[PDB]
Amino acid sequence: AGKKVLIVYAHQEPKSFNGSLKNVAVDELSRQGCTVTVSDLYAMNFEPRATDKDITGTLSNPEVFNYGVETHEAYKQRSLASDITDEQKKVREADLVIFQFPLYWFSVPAILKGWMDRVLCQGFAFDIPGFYDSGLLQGKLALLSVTTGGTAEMYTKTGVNGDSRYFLWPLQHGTLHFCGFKVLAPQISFAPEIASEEERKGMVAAWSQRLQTIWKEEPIPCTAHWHFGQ
Amino acid sequence: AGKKVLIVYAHQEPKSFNGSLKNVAVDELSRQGCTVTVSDLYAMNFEPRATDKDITGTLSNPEVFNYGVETHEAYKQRSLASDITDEQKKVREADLVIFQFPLYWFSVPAILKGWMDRVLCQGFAFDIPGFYDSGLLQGKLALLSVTTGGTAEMYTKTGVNGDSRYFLWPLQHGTLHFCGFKVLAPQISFAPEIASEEERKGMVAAWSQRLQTIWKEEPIPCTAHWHFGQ
Ligand SMILES: Cc1cc2nc3c(=O)[nH]c(=O)nc-3n(C[C@H](O)[C@H](O)[C@H](O)COP(=O)(O)OP(=O)(O)OC[C@H]3O[C@@H](n4cnc5c(N)ncnc54)[C@H](O)[C@@H]3O)c2cc1C
Ligand SMILES: Cc1cc2nc3c(=O)[nH]c(=O)nc-3n(C[C@H](O)[C@H](O)[C@H](O)COP(=O)(O)OP(=O)(O)OC[C@H]3O[C@@H](n4cnc5c(N)ncnc54)[C@H](O)[C@@H]3O)c2cc1C
Ligand SMILES: CN(C)c1nc2c(Br)c(Br)c(Br)c(Br)c2[nH]1
Ligand SMILES: CN(C)c1nc2c(Br)c(Br)c(Br)c(Br)c2[nH]1
Ligand SMILES: [Zn+2]
Ligand SMILES: [Zn+2]
Repeated sequence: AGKKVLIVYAHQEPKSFNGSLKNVAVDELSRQGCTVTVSDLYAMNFEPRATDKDITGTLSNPEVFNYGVETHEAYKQRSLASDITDEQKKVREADLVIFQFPLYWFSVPAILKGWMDRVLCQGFAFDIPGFYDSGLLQGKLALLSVTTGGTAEMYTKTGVNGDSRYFLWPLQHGTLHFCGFKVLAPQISFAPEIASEEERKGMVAAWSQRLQTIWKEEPIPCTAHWHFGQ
Repeated sequence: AGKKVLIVYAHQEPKSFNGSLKNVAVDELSRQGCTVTVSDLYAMNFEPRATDKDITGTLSNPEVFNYGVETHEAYKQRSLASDITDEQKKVREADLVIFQFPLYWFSVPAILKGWMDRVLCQGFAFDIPGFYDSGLLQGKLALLSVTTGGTAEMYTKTGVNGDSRYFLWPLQHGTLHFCGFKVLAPQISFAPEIASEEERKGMVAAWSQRLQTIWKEEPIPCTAHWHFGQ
């Protein structure tokens, strides 16, 4: 009772399959009585580039620009750009962060990569200490809901693309785990464009139905063994 | 027949360790008599977002925007935004493409992700069919020159980050190999921020040194086994 969800959504088209997955997430979580917020990156024209614009006022060292340093200091000094801080407030308040995106080059689209780069700064998402199991967003759940062009068969250990778990590593382990998230099993909706309409509805319904019991879920063991082992 | 090299460079600060590695590449490849071009993405204010601004002509379906479909058709029609085709010309003429970047979240900075997303469109970099070993950039070489915050020890199988090769998969296999590139072994310069002055210049000289014999190298076998063992 009282769970808060942030959906970070990265697709250009409301009528897309990604749009539909985001919308049933909103519908079903709202129905449950959850607090729901959506960051529609393309609609926000979210800035992906890590630049000195991300620090307002006076730079900690305006002769040699070091993004990591400058943003760490700016966070501690409440001097980050407001597009970034707006996102951090949403994340701070959320118990669950769902990312909804089409797979671009075995990864997130650049606009969402930019969100990760700029929003998850040191002092906010991680520090020394406080990473992996002890990262600063510990307590929070994160979940990747990804759509692919490639079929499930292509994403097997012997398929052309390798196991889908292989490309999850930088996202689930290198990013989410690192910051302290417990990582819920990814939702992977394989090749909607190729699948039939029965199959497509089946995937949307799978997602809607999964959302019904999302708060009862055990998070994966976010390990090398999980991603690459047998 | 002499060689042409494109360096796609992604760092905000000319005096950075990445800047030094980039300039050493230019110096040494130039010294050899190679033709050298550098895409300095931050200096170019390179657009990372995949949006409908990337097509200028009549859309194939203006009611439901599909980025992949519209960019493929626009490539064939020659109605892609000019910043995209400017990059394509550089890649088309290159024998070797070197990517110089700091590791951001086990991956490329978003501005460089955007270059991959927007530049390597269907029809130019791959076709269906016409991918992986049949990719359209076959005959070309690619090399990732990466700098990390993490130490080499952290990037081992039993280290907290897992092996360094693990995070290369989406880039080397999912992107470069997919487009037909043969992939030269990565240059990873670990933890320059932690390093001593000597170790720093030693990492820069090691890269310069490698480049002296780059045209003698064979590519890696860009397979699951190379990346993950088993
Ligand atoms: C730059 C780029 C890089 C890419 N790299 C990769 C890669 O590395 N690997 C890979 O596998 N793929 C890759 N892709 C392909 C991409 O992942 C897929 O095209 C994308 O995931 C498809 O999702 P979508 O939301 O755009 O589908 P859509 O085309 O928008 O939807 C598919 C169909 O489902 C229909 N639909 C929508 N809503 C519903 C609903 N509620 N119920 C039933 N049907 C519905 C739509 O109308 C549509 O006809 C890449 C694509 C691009 C553009
Ligand atoms: C958003 C973000 C996400 C990140 N995610 C990760 C991650 O997932 N994993 C990870 O391991 N790291 C990560 N990092 C860390 C990042 O990879 C490192 O900070 C970066 O790789 C260091 O490279 P640099 O060029 O900025 O180093 P610099 O700070 O520019 O270089 C270090 C030192 O080298 C000196 N130097 C420059 N040129 C020379 C020279 N020619 N000779 C000697 N010394 C020289 C510089 O003056 C400086 O003092 C992340 C950083 C950011 C900002
Ligand atoms: C639009 N569409 C059907 C589409 N675009 C794709 C791109 Br770009 C890549 Br890269 C891959 Br891999 C696949 Br599969 C794609 N499918
Ligand atoms: C600036 N600096 C030294 C720095 N910034 C880092 C970031 Br951001 C991440 Br995420 C990681 Br992981 C490491 Br290691 C980093 N080291
Ligand atoms: Zn993990
Ligand atoms: Zn490969």
